[PDB]
Amino acid sequence: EWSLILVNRQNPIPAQYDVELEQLSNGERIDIRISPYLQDLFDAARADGVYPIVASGYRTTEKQQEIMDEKVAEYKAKGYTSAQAKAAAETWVAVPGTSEHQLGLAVDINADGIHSTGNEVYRWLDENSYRFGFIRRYPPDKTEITGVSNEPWHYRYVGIEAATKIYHQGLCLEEYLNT
Ligand SMILES: [Zn+2]
Repeated sequence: EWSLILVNRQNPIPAQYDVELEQLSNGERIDIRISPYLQDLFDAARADGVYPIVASGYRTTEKQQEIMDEKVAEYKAKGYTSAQAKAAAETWVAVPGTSEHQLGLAVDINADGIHSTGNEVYRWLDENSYRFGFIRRYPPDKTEITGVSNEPWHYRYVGIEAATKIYHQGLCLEEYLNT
């Protein structure tokens, strides 16, 4: 049940949540408990000609604050007021303390580019990640529940058992944890 912890705008991360982190090959940090499942996920893809990379894993509070601030600045640079920019940014970037990147269980996956395209890696993960305990966290048809826009790059570890049941039923994490 530890891998089924929900962190949303409706469910802030507890400040008691300390994560045992290990450093990936690219310097990014993840929870040590998802490490072999993540390694298996990438070995699987590379066997099918898909070459994925971890663009973002664990993030400190200030790190999320930096990402939010730059996103806000983008909207302000395009005629949005402070309030409008922040409101528009919160739909893409999570408020510092509501991001599951602070859990260390979430990874932003991109293509390496030189072997696979962005489309190829995202579609392979869409139909294979569940077998290794990872789910496409923010579906385009579940944006009203997750409160987050379409992010085909964001994947969250929930465990093989949960991910399989989530994928087969076509639900998101919020719906799955709903009785
Ligand atoms: Zn993400």
